[PDB]
Amino acid sequence: IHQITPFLHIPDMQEALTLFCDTLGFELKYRHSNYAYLELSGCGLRLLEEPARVAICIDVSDIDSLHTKLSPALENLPADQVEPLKNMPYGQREFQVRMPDGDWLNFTAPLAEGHHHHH
Amino acid sequence: IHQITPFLHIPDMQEALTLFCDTLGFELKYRHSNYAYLELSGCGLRLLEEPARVAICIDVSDIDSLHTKLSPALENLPADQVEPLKNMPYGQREFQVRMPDGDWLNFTAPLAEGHHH
Repeated sequence: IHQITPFLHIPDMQEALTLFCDTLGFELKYRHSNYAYLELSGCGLRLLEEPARVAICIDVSDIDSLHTKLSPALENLPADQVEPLKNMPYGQREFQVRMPDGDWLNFTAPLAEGHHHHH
Repeated sequence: IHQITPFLHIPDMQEALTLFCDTLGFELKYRHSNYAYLELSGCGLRLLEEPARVAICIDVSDIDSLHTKLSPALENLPADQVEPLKNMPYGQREFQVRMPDGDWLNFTAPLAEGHHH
């Protein structure tokens, strides 16, 4: 378990970057399409431009061992409040759980051997 | 800058603790009234029961030096989108900034020297 990042959904990426980067000092680390990943002294923050959604993303190593550890408990959640492990197009393996406020939580790890790794 | 914690506002504390602690593995570290602070492998997550607000809390040390460094840029933000440094009755010194999604962000730190911790 590396870090817990809020995943914000904002209307204008440039305005968001103006606040978080230029005003608050966040460093823009990675960007693809309408997605952005920032860090303030190492702590991550995810942004998605949007002119239920994922509000939290938990970065981890070996998401399979974590998923197995949590499996028995995840089996007790309403079927529509949990998603199975899935290799995503953007280079991350992840699974989802719905939170009490209605938004979703993501567990995510970069793909290991045998896959294209995005920088 | 120690961590960036999401600050969730949930319908029922017990139901939320069951999910995060019992199902996902988080540890409850402090609770008071409708507020709770948990950690997963040392990573923070804050909760508030509510049967626009702060959705992000950034835990820091020496928040006074940080405020000074951000001050010039904070001065260019709409007046109603920024709050000055202020000591809170709940043991933290914080300042706030409104985010592009309408919710707020907190920079917070426990009172330094001279205070009961």
